[PDB]
Amino acid sequence: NDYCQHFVDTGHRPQNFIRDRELIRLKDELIAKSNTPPMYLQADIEAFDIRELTPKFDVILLEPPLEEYYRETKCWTWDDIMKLEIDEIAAPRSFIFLWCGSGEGLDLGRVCLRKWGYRRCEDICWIKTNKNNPGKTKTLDPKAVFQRTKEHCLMGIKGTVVDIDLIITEEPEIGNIEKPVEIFHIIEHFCLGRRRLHLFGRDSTIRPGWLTVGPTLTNSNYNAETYASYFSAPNSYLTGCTEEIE
Amino acid sequence: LFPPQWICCDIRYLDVSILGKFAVVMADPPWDIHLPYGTLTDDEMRRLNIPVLQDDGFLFLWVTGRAMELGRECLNLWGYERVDEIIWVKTNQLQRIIGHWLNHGKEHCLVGVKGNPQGFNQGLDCDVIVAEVRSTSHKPDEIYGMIERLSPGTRKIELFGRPHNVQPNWITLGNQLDGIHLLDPDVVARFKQRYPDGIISK
Ligand SMILES: [Mg+2]
Repeated sequence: NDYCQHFVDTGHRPQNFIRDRELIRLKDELIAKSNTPPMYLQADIEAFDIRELTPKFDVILLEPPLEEYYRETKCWTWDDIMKLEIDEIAAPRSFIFLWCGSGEGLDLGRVCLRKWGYRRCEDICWIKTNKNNPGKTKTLDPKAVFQRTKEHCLMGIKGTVVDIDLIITEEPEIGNIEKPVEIFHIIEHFCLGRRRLHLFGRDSTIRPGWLTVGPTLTNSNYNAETYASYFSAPNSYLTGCTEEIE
Repeated sequence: LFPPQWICCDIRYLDVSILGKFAVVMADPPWDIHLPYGTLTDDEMRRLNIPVLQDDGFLFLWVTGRAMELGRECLNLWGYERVDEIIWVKTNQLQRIIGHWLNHGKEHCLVGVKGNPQGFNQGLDCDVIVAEVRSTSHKPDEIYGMIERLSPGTRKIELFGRPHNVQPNWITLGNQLDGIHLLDPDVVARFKQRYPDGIISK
């Protein structure tokens, strides 16, 4: 029945009580085969000319370190984020996935998307269960009306033109900023192209199929000409979900 | 008064100034996202007279599709800051989960603040509702508990509600309600003065 009343009663978030043919999984196999080697580049993204990142990208995953992620433990402001020249490295048809937190980011992240030329097509929520800490209460942002138990990742399309829009995992430990890896599965399952950029990635997010750029990477291997060779003809327009070309 | 109250009307044409001030406003509008009978265009939405209904308190605004952006616009136009955003995860009777890119598992309701609301129990509930789909187009009754716990005993107003939404402490407006049912004496007085024959025209 009333899981909101139940949360008031016991401290168990309503999302603790959500439960759970086909097969797919061949799509994952196709993705895995189609993936370019993992590439990565440590770069201070404030100080970095974004335009050295070529070629233009089919997908961009943008995960700027917001102050709100450091509740109990350089942060970027939405002022800083807005000034990124994201449109200078996006392909004319391309997609963006932006982690917006759960406060003013839900509005300012929309402003960013419009500033860079996308329209929002999906609102993906990461819902945090607290099954292992019903006791731990939440320190509220002054403006908050409710306890904030979720983060939003916004999807954006620019140009001309399966999974659910929810991710449910347990709330990470205090100070752990990692977003759920499932976002990568959602993104890859869209089959949007093979040029995938992850800005503000980390040593721990590097992944095949992706180019990771971020200030805390300890190693770099990115080379714009090596990277461009993975998409030269005849591979220019693979979705990322088809067989390689012999 | 306290028990359910309501007004069948065209919310575009009602003079809501007769209704007084409310601690909580809730609206589940017929956005023109896909034009069914009852839908409002974006300018009509924009020109609703929300700003007279509150001095200090909260607004709850259900949004979907592109009204996620448009409702943010009306919300700000009407004088509110968006300070929270509730999601209702839609489950079946066994608590399993039931936009052309991803299937939708949830519904969104913006929460807006106006003025400095004082005396509210901010932080009792959390921003996720997990509840069971009744009839389609029904909102979950859980939202009324969260609102009552947040602002207990206060005046509330719902816009575009249906007969199943009528609640103690609330005045429900909608065009599929069954006539006018008003108990609060201040409201009954102003309604009589403004509508001496009981019609609601221009
Ligand atoms: Mg997968």
